[PDB]
Amino acid sequence: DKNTTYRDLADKINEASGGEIVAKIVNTGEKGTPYRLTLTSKETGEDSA
Amino acid sequence: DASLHIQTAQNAEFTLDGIKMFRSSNTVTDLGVGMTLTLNKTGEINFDVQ
Repeated sequence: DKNTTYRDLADKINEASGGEIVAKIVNTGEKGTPYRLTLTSKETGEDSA
Repeated sequence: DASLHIQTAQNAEFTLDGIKMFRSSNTVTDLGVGMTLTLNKTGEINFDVQ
């Protein structure tokens, strides 16, 4: 929805991913836009995808 | 004369597991959760919790 905050959506997507895909918020030391999104998956190479 | 400047001060810099972060020194605790860390050289490394 257009009025919702990241905070609320963060809980929602954990359900949407089922926790099978792991995501968290990380910074670049970047003032003004300190949020960056990381998405992670596992296998012996890029094929984690 | 800048030659008198034997050495200049600069930071240590690191990633938060992928995304980079520059700080004055080789010690970090901004992770929260209860986690503490110290740096000893410029490299890549993996650590584990049990």
